[PDB]
Amino acid sequence: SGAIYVGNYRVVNRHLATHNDWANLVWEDSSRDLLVSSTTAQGCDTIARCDCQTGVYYCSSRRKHYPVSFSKPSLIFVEASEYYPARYQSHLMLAVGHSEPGDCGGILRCQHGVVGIVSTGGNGLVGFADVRDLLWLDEE
Ligand SMILES: Cc1cccc(N(C)C(=O)N2CC[C@H](C(N)=O)C2)c1
Ligand SMILES: [Zn+2]
Repeated sequence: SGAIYVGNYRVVNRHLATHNDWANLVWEDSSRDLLVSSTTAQGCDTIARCDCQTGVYYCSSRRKHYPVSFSKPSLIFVEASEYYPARYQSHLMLAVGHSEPGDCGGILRCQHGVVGIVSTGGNGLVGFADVRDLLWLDEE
């Protein structure tokens, strides 16, 4: 579990969105595993606006933050899970790092701010859903 809180937005994995998230929906995209809902209180996270390929992510199944090198956002094949059939997920970045199913939500960050959130993984891989292209998170 985990979310990004920027301005009056809450960014979560679409497959973990709550009823309150769907009832206060701003935007969702199944192909990216992302959903954004509105919040009453203002958040403290800042979104990175960069092309960094190194950063640090939070792994809840180890209670640790790990430095990682990650790929550029791309269209990657993902294997079936309890939440999605085997399919191509867009704007996904891969890194080598421990990950387990309930780690989705953990933040990946660089020197500029939040880069994305854990969305996939397994066998020593960890996949991140990128948010750096969502410029509208910075306003209104
Ligand atoms: C972090 C982790 C570790 C091992 C496996 C995973 N996967 C395979 C997983 O639970 N899902 C559920 C939906 C997600 C997706 N974005 O398609 C894939 C994640
Ligand atoms: Zn950066």
